[PDB]
Order: sequence, then C-alpha cells, then structure tokens
Amino acid sequence: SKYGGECSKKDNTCTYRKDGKDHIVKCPSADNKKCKTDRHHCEYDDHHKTVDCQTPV
Ligand SMILES: [Cl-]
Ligand SMILES: [Cl-]
Repeated sequence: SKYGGECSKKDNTCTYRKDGKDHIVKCPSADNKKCKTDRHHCEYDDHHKTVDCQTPV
C-alpha cells in the first residue's frame, strides 16, 4: 500500500503512519520530491519502495 504523512523541511524526512505506528524515512534529494515546504503531505509507497515529499495536491 501507500502510507501518508507529513514531511520535515529541516530534516528532509517523511513521517508516515503504518499499522498504528509512525515511521520516519528520508525524502529523496531530488528537486521535485524533497521536502520543500515544512509539513507538506508525503507518502511512502510500499509497492514501489519509494518516497515522495511533494505528493500531488
Ligand atoms: Cl509509534
Ligand atoms: Cl516551509
């Protein structure tokens, strides 16, 4: 599945909720996937094993 959360601009991480716990994973350093805006929605995609801290709004 895909798991949603919020990104930290300070740390360039995504904190996502999965099975009742929070998990923190680095965002990519790629320009249009990194955490550009603090607390932007982010997702960990467990099908692709990928993270995006600029999920489509
Ligand atoms: Cl937790
Ligand atoms: Cl910000």
